[PDB]
Amino acid sequence: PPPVRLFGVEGTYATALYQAAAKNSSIDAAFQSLQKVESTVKKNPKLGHLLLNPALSLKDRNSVIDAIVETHKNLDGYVVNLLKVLSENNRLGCFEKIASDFGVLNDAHNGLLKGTVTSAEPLDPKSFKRIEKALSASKLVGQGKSLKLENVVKPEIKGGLIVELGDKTVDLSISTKIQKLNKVLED
Amino acid sequence: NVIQDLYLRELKDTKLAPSTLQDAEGNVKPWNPPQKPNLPELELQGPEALKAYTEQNVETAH
Repeated sequence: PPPVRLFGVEGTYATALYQAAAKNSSIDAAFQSLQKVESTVKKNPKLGHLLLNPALSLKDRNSVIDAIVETHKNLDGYVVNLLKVLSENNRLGCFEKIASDFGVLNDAHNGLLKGTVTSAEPLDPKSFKRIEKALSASKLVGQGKSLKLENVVKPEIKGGLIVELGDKTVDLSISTKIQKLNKVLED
Repeated sequence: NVIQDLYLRELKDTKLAPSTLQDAEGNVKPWNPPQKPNLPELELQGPEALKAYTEQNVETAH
């Protein structure tokens, strides 16, 4: 079965969509349409995102689907079969969730990886580049896979860095070292 | 790094916290000496007792 299996419902949907469109080898098309519909949900911010709430019927839901393919009939069609399915299963609150999840699967198929450099403050671009280079250089990025290394600001972590990718982290941060230090002086 | 910073800061800026031997004395039991060497009293000193005893118990052994 296609690489990367995202456990959990709604990602059971994503997995299905992913695997189905991988076997139809039209993942770029799917992804593109998913971005577009995700965008048109976001760009229908009231009265089409604020009515993803359940309350509507099956029959009222069907007319929501019709409105969705009315906004742009540039949809892939496998994702239109998915839209019907989501209507029938009467969930669409986790629609963009499924889209995001498909995105993870898709960009895994592309090979793209995401990382993180949580810090208390946004670091040098030099630091960003050096780490991206380093990670690509290191076996940590296997290559044939890319790194969107994202520094995030988490003031809660005081100074430091934590490099993250592939569920493998190196955490050289001041807070954590301080924790161990405080503890060693409680002895 | 941070280890060095802490090590330096900690050691340098106060090594020991204040302490006073005099204050300690109040909180501990002080040595105090035993009272009296004592001498045992002369038990049944002299024949005052004996003369008394011979008379007192002239009791025979049957």
